[PDB]
Amino acid sequence: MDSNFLKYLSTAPVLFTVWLSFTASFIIEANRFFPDMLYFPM
Amino acid sequence: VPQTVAWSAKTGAVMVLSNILCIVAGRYVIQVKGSFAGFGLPELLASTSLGHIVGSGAILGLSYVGVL
Amino acid sequence: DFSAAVPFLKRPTNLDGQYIGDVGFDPLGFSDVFDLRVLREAELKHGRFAMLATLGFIVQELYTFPFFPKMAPVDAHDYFVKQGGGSQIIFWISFVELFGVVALFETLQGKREPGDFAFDPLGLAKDEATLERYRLAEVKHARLAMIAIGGFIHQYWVTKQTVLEQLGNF
Amino acid sequence: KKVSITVDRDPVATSFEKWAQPGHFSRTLAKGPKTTTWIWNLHADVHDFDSHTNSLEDISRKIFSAHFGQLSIIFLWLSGMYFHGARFSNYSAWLSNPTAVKPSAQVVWPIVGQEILNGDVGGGFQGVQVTSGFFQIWRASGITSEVELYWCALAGLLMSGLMIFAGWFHYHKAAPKLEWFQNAESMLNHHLSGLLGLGCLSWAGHQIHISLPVNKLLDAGVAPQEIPLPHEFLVNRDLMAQLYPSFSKGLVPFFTLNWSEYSDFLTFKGGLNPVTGGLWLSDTAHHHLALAVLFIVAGHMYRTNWGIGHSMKEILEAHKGPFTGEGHKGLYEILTTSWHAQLAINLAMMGSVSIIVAHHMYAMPPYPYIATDYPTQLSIFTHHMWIGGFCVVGGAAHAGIFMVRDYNPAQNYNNLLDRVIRHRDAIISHLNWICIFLGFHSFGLYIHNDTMRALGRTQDMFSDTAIQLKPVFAQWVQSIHTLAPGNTTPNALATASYAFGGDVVAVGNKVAMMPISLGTADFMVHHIHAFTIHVTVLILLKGVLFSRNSRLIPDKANLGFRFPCDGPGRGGTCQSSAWDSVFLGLFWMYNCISVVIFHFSWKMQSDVWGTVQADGTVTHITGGNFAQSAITINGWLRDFLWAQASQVIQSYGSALSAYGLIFLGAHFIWAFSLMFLFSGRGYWQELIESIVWAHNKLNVAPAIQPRALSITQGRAVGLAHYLLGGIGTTWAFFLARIISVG
Amino acid sequence: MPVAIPPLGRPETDMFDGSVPGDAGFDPLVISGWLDSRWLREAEVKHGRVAMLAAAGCIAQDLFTFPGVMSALHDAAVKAGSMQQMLWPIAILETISIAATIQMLQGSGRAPGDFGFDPLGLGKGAKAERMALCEIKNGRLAMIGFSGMMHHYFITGKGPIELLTS
Ligand code: CLA
Ligand code: CLA
Ligand code: CLA
Ligand code: CLA
Ligand SMILES: CC1=C(C#C/C(C)=C/C=C\C(C)=C\C=C\C=C(C)\C=C\C=C(/C)C#CC2=C(C)C[C@@H](O)CC2(C)C)C(C)(C)C[C@H](O)C1
Ligand SMILES: CC1=C(C#C/C(C)=C/C=C/C(C)=C/C=C/C=C(C)/C=C/C=C(C)/C=C/C2=C(C)CCCC2(C)C)C(C)(C)C[C@H](O)C1
Ligand SMILES: CC1=C(C/C=C(\C)CCC[C@H](C)CCC[C@H](C)CCCC(C)C)C(=O)c2ccccc2C1=O
Ligand code: SF4
Repeated sequence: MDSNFLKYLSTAPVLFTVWLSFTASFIIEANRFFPDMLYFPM
Repeated sequence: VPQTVAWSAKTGAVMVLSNILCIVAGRYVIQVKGSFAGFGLPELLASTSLGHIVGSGAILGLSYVGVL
Repeated sequence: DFSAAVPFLKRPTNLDGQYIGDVGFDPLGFSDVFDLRVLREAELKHGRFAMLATLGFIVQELYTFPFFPKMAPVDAHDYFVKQGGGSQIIFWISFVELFGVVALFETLQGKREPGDFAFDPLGLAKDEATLERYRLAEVKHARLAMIAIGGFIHQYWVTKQTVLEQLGNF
Repeated sequence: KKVSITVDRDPVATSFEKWAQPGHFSRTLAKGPKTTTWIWNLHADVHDFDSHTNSLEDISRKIFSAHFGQLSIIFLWLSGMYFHGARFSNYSAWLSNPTAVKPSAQVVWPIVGQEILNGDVGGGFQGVQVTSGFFQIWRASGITSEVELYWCALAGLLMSGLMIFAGWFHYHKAAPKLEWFQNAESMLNHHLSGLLGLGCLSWAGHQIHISLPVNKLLDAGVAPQEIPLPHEFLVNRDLMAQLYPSFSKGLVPFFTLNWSEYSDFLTFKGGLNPVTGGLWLSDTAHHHLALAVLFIVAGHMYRTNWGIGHSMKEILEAHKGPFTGEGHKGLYEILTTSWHAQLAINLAMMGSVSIIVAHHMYAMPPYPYIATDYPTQLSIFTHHMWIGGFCVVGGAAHAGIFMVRDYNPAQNYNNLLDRVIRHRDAIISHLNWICIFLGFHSFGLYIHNDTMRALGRTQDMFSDTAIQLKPVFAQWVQSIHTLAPGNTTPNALATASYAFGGDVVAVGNKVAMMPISLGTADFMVHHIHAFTIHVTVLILLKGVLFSRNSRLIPDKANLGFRFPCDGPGRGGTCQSSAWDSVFLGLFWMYNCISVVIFHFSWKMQSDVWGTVQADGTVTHITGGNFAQSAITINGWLRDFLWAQASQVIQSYGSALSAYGLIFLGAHFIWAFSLMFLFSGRGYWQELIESIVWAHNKLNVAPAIQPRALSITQGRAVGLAHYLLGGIGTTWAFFLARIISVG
Repeated sequence: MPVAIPPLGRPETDMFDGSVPGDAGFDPLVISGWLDSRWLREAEVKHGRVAMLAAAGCIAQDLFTFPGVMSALHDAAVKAGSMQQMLWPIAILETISIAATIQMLQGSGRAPGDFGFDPLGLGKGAKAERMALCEIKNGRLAMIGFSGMMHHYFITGKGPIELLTS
């Protein structure tokens, strides 16, 4: 892989978008498989 | 619907007259190009294109007004 | 000067004969804009898929494994979509294709030939001249099978008959 | 020859290096950030090509390839609409029952209860109702199956790939020279005759050969699955001649000028199709064919390699008179040298055309079953109105940019531009006076009516039951246009639109189009429109004419197009640039377009749209309240804003609840904008100083020093969030209201 | 140099230098002076070869038909799907001819109408130029001859040799 393309991929907007999409996908899949978690079950 | 006519010798005469009138007019008024010296193919094409434009308009108008 | 295959076309400037099977055939000028290493890797991958596909149409209709039902190969795609074998084949092809991505990156760096996967376990190419000869044979069979697989699939779509029955009558 | 193709080969290497160097295009930005302001600057000047280099050739090449990129994005968007229509829509069920199936081409996934947005749209389908009007476009084009929509999506994707490849090729591999770009005559000839002319001709071909027979079969009641495929209409002339018998005569009547033989599929009917409520497709086919002929004729006007043709420089320089000095001399050089002047003209023209599109598309519905699709009508009118207003203000902005940057007084001695600059004070003063006059004698009528109705004096109001302001000129024009069929357009069967007068065209017990009467309230709101447009012109024109200098700042051109101020001196020079005039004119454009779309929504709901019942009476949506309520501000507040917002605020728990959420969020973003608009930079910089102390105490102060947004960026951010909030609020309110009641 | 019509003389263009085969000094509209030489030569040779095949086709099909059953033949073979199957290889050959004509206008060494095709070897050496003349003359005659046989068919619904013997 070209080092310049990797350096572009390491820029703040690209990494910001990828990390926030990754985080959003975690929240979405957690709420898909474990919905309606108003509380911590104890 | 305005009346148009089928093709006849009158339609051909009007079209030929309009083409020749536009050829002479293009000889006289075109600024950038014995009287037919310098007469080239683009000028002939332009004059005959205007000749069909003027002939079509004249034929449709004369068919509209009854002259046919 | 001119193309060796098409005598009235000029030779494409990037087709200088470094790649085996070069007859100067590129009238659309794909090699004038695109990298020829990528194009040759694509040509060999498409062709090897098509060679395996044509051999699969011959054998897979001559013989069928006992643990599978019998059907036509075009209907076998639609059956194995739902059965789950097609997902397995797509997954394993994708898994190999990740290292194919790495191999293509190695080709773009000039450290690997555009078709060389270093896969010769039976040692069939001993010396150089054998390797050029088998390269020309592989490229020709790749292009030929690329035409032939489309022939097989489209002719099955029109006649609803397999190749070997289509040979027997009309 | 003089017009030729000149190209440089491989001018810019295709590489990823500058992708890793943000700010490479600007020598100021290429040094790298030291403050956060740099980051904003990097996104703010990036497509401002003339400020990165002085070479017009490189600027033109960048512009050409960026235009290719925009075309690629538009083609991808179109392919997406076709695909989402093909796979995620109820389009076939809508084709079977257009009057009872709500169009829907968006389906949501079930995640957090948002599956409630998949409303019951009819046709056995659940989804988000769409108002872009694509279903009616596809019905007009003769698309009867989703397979054709899949093929259309593939064509759009292929054209997107072709455009993005063309952008890469025509920038990075074969870039045209400056002499290629500077052919205005050849570009106008090709774009008039080839782009518009051949485009109209080929679309007339599609309409005559495909759209007319399929739509004739659809309006006769044939099911879409039993309609023949379009290629069968192409090859079977007998099948075509069953519907239009003139096709039995072939192409002989065209070439022999016996054109009246084609009168069955090339018509001048006017009015609307009673079955569909749209324009007759035969009328549209003659329309696009006549436009094709006119455009191809217009595309042979301008001089090119051969000697025939007009020279635009000669045309401009010949038109000069005693009031105007050197006249139109020097404008050809401006328009062939400055890209900003061309962008100004073309943005102004495209905005005006979009506004014309909105008016002419509500009034003469061109697609089948689009007139009774009230959400689609309201959506497309409002949308193209907003696009038009934005583009017109952008034309003013880029005019100001030309005036600051590309204007040369040496090449502009005593021509029209120079004389306009030399009587800018007279222009702006007379415009200021007419704006104040329009504001007083239009809005003070509403204020006067508010006071009179509040004081219990109904006989002292401006109303139809009181002192009357009759719109006699517009009523007279309506009478002329109603009397036109058979009198001034003797070969038209019906009026150009029923909005001028005539019968009530109704489709499926819903009014497609009916007469739109004009009274005192219409007088007041049209003069309100005139007031708002003249004030927007005042702001933008004052900014353009005073962009270079004024009595206040004699060297304003040295400061640039976009600067915050020239300091607190001279009393205060805040917002003195042409950019700040664009910033204020965007607010006034927002005000103007908001009043225009409110007038449209209320007038259509009150006097046009409704249900037809027995004895032919039309029950309108708000029951004709416009005549007595739109004369006061209280009537607009109560009977339009308060009354019609009931649907968006009671949308919770239904499929329209997304509109309620967007309504609240847009109120939020609009209010959030006032923090940027009302405040100033120094407060935020000192607060950031305290926050920097807090981060410094924990040794977590960033290397890129945080700064408050620049004064211009504060204005721009406040304006952007203001426009987004207000337009989104109207968007949610309109869409929820018209989906519920229409 | 052949002067076709003596009052108008021989046009002064890139053509009518004498190197072009088949020149009779005939171009009264001087279309050669406004369109490229090689494009017009390629168009003339392609029209002539297609018309030669067409006239030979009219004569031969009226003499005899391949086992298994004019303008009606175009319609009936479109209904049979034969014409599409003959359009496809002609379309491929013409896309490569698009390539060749673009290169020739770009200034490659290919002469107009030359496809490098001489399997018998009848052209190689001194014959071809005369043969080129023969080709172009036959080509022009073909464009006349076929133009009879179709319009005559339009009058009679009958083939030209079959009209001639009847
Ligand atoms: C033998 C010569 C001849 C004759 C007898 C006619 C006769 C006619 N022509 Mg015709 N024409 C001719 C030659 C002729 N033409 C030529 C040489 C051309 C050039 C190709 C044309 C092109 C032409 C066109 C393009 C049209 C006609 C039309 C007509 C008919 C006009 C009906 C009418 O009352 O106008 C209508 C009178 C009006 C006042 C209508 C106003 C028209 C528009 C809407 C107004 C545009 C003006 C605009 C506002 C700009 C003004 C502002 C200014 C201050 C800048 C009439 C029968 C029309 C037709 O056939 O209609 C069925 C038509 O559309 N003609
Ligand atoms: C007849 C020839 C012709 C045609 C059709 C066009 C068309 C266009 N030019 Mg243009 N141009 C021409 C000649 C032509 N030009 C010449 C001679 C010059 C040099 C003086 C220029 C210089 C020029 C510049 C400098 C720019 C354009 C731009 C544009 C686009 C305007 C945006 C638009 O509406 O796109 C939507 C309209 C469409 C039709 C979309 C489809 C786009 C493809 C390319 C159409 C190709 C059609 C093809 C010729 C025939 C195939 C159709 C069918 C038979 C299969 C448009 C595609 C602008 C642009 O956006 O560039 C990218 C621009 O900046 N042109
Ligand atoms: C044909 C369209 C067109 C084109 C090609 C240009 C081109 C240009 N303009 Mg112009 N302009 C246009 C239309 C156009 N404009 C319109 C319609 C307006 C009126 C609003 C303006 C107003 C305008 C001003 C006021 C200025 C320019 C400037 C510029 C130059 C640099 C722009 C830049 O780098 O921005 C880079 C791109 C961005 C910063 C992206 C902007 C993102 C916007 C603000 C937000 C988008 C929100 C989105 C639509 C919805 C989000 C909602 C969601 C979050 C929920 C460049 C020459 C500037 C300049 O210096 O010129 C010399 C300048 O000062 N223009
Ligand atoms: C509702 C709020 C509001 C109002 C009333 C005004 C009023 C005005 N603005 Mg303004 N503006 C506003 C918000 C408002 N603005 C906002 C939010 C912005 C932000 C971008 C601007 C930006 C702006 C610019 C950039 C410009 C204006 C201009 C104008 C003037 C237009 C001329 C006019 O209509 O004269 C008629 C006056 C009115 C309609 C005001 C109300 C008067 C009514 C009729 C009642 C009068 C009763 C009487 C005085 C009572 C006397 C009682 C006694 C005790 C005193 C006017 C003074 C333009 C200008 O000044 O040039 C003409 C101009 O260029 N404004
Ligand atoms: C490149 C190359 C080669 C080649 C080649 C080829 C393909 C050779 C082609 C030879 C041809 C096609 C020769 C000329 C044909 C001329 C005709 C048909 C013109 C007009 C006919 C008319 C007017 C007629 C008629 C009439 C008649 C008789 C009957 C009625 O109908 C009536 C009518 C009066 C109208 C090969 C492969 C050999 C190798 C070589 O080394 C080089
Ligand atoms: C959708 C679908 C499927 C499918 C499918 C597939 C795979 C369909 C089709 C695939 C392909 C590859 C079609 C075309 C193949 C080759 C052609 C046309 C070659 C022409 C060569 C020529 C003309 C050579 C010409 C020439 C000659 C003579 C010699 C000189 C050179 C040249 C001029 C080039 C399934 C079953 C897999 C799955 C699913 O259930 C449904
Ligand atoms: C609030 C405000 C600020 C403060 C705005 C700050 C400086 C800008 C905030 C930008 C943030 C950091 C980027 C996006 C914010 C995201 C919501 C979350 C932060 C993401 C981080 C990873 C950066 C001004 O600088 C200003 C200047 C002139 C007039 C009015 C105002 C003004 O009203
Ligand atoms: S308040 Fe801001 S914009 Fe106004 S003069 Fe001072 S620094 Fe400039």
